[PDB]
Amino acid sequence: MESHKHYTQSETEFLLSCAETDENETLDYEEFVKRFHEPAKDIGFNVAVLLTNLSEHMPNDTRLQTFLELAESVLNYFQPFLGRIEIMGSAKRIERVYFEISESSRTQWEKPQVKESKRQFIFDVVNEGGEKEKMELFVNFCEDTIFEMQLAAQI
Amino acid sequence: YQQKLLNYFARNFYNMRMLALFVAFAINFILLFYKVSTSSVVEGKSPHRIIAVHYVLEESSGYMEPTLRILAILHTIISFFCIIGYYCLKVPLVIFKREKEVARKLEFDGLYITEQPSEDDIKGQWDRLVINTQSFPNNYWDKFVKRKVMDKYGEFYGRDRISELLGMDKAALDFSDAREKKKPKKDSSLSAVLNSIDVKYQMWKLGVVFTDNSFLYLAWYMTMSVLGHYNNFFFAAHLLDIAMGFKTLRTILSSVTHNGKQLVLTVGLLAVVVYLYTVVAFNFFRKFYNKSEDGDTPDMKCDDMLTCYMFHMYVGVRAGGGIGDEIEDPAGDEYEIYRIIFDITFFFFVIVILLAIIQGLIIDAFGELRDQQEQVKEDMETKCFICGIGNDYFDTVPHGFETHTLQEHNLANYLFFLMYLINKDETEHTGQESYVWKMYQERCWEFFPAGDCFRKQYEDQLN
Amino acid sequence: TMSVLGHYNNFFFAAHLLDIAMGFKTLRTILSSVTHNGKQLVLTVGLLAVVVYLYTVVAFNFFRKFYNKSEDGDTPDMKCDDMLTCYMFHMYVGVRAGGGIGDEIEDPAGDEYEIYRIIFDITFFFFVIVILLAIIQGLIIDAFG
Amino acid sequence: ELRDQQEQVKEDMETKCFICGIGNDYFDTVPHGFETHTLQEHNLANYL
Ligand SMILES: [Zn+2]
Ligand SMILES: [Zn+2]
Repeated sequence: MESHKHYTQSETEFLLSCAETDENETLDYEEFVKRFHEPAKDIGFNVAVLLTNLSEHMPNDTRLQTFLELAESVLNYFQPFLGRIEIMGSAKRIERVYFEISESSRTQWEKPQVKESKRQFIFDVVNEGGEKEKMELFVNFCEDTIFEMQLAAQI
Repeated sequence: YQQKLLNYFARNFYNMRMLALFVAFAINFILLFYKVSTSSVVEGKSPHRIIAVHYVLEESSGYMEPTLRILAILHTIISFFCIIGYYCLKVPLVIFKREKEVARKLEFDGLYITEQPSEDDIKGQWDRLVINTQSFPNNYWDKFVKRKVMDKYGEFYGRDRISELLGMDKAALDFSDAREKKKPKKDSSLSAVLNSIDVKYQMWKLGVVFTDNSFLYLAWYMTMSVLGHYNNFFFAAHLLDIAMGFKTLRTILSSVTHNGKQLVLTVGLLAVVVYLYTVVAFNFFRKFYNKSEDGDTPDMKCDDMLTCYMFHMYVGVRAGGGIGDEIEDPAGDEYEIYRIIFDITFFFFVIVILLAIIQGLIIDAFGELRDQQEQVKEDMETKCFICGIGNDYFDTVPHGFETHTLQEHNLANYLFFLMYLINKDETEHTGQESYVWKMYQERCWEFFPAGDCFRKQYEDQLN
Repeated sequence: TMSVLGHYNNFFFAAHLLDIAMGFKTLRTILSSVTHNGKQLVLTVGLLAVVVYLYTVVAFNFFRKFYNKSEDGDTPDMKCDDMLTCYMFHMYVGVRAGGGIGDEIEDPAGDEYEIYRIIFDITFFFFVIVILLAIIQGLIIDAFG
Repeated sequence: ELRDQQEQVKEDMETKCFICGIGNDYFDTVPHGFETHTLQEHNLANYL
């Protein structure tokens, strides 16, 4: 442990205190799965989503900036997975939506085969055109691409 | 083991395609060292068949013939692997598209309920065969289409007809006593019985994949590869794969393909014009067409119609100067002036004008493709793809348009939200997720922002 | 290197004439039209080579007897009864003919393969002489534009 | 020139209304505003 965790009892020796799987002076990687594998992501992602939503909807507030600068680390970690879209809400107002993006989904969309299809799809709706079919063509492209990645998961 | 082999063959499809291209090039390079024997072979003497066709006499080597044999066998094997990889990888996308189209046609338009399409749309007619099968939503991952069509069309058209058409004939699916709960499955490893397969769906899928054009091309590749063993010169037909194996080469050939519809019409006009010139020549200038050598020979001439037409189409277009280069000169004849206008008009209309159109269509195709790419680039740089507000409004804040395109409205984010909605159980949908999911089910697309955005509605300072 | 080789042989000073290409802005503008699509010009030449190769394959298999370039018959018959010889024959004479390969072969005067040879010559002329050179001459114009 | 003429007429039709010539920017404030204006309010078939 030399990279990031500093040498204090609250930081470094806390890990050794938690690591008590066996008394044979040995440790296994099963602790990694047992603790902070599922729950780390499961609660930290919701906490980050709450903080991002509050920061976005509460601008020009001094109190929230302290929480932002303290949770900078977890927000930087959760930036790749956190997503933002905008929809027409049920109250006829524009509302933002936050959800979770899996790592395999972000990996497959970066592959050249998928990126080539995106370039060709944009080349078609611009030339052929559309006034109401445009959103229909966009969703049709999305569903066809989603099948490609889910099939690509079966390597 | 079979599943792992199929996955391996599906992963490296383009790799085996390019490797087949390379081995085809190698075989064709080997083919450049052929020869034909001579010296009055055992066949008796102008012999009927003393051909002694071919041999592969090398330049101080003896490795070429076994190399050709093993490369032919290897090419056939690799191409079979290419077919297997295509069926493993790209067929499911086609089947998914077809299933999606027919499912939405049934659920929204009633193609086989209230429409009954006519003799046209043969693909749509063939799509009627998959309606009554058991495993209809095999790839569309929407298994509720058969149940949900009843709530829309059952009352107005009768339960019995739709139930018979779709194929789940049962009164109320109500079990009586344990409904044959569970037992050991007859199917197992080492091919125990393996009979739970829908022959109807398999035949429909086979028809779709046997009508697919890329699969047709791969089947032709198969036929040429296996014919290459019957005659090794048939391996030359595999050189055409470079046209569809390279993006730059596809770009080059798209210039011809763009106006190939009009090139053939131009050639037809050339044929018609040459025919009219042959009519005039046959009627009037028949005596000039004496191609016999030095006069005192049996006079071969085009004193016919088909002969004269083939003469004009063969020599007269390929002359660079028209037909006047290949006819006797009009040295002091009563038709000298008329023949002069004949030759000059033929040259100026066939050689100069029509070939100019043929060579100008390609240039216009190049220009049109370049302009199309410029237009799509300018559209992407000018307006947002989702709301189409325009960069002028967003650029008030520094990098406003880039922020809007990257964070607020993003194609990747809108694509990932669909996967998130699909792979989540309806019990765990929040209010917004359910509101979007319902409108996705009913295909409204009104939740996509249009003419509005978060900044447009709520300014950063509340307005 | 060329300047010092010019003392060994004074004809090597001719290689220094190419400096005009990079010494003049207008001349650079002229040559940039070719340079813009030089990546695709070589691919077009490669397509020409492949098409000529296919035509040589067909000619070697079927129309071998027509390729007798020997003079006035009663001479030692020089002909392209090979593969590399026929391919070099087609690439040398047949592209530089203005009318395809039919200008340099014996005419099909009353033969069973007359129609097939006619389609052979016409297709060769219409695909090699007319279409490919049109692409070569259109790439430059597109570069200018 | 013929291709450019066809492109110009297509762009003019896609940009401005044939009757009033207001422009799609004003109408597109409401969703599908220009399409509504071209189909319902100002229509060549209706005026014929
Ligand atoms: Zn936008
Ligand atoms: Zn109007």
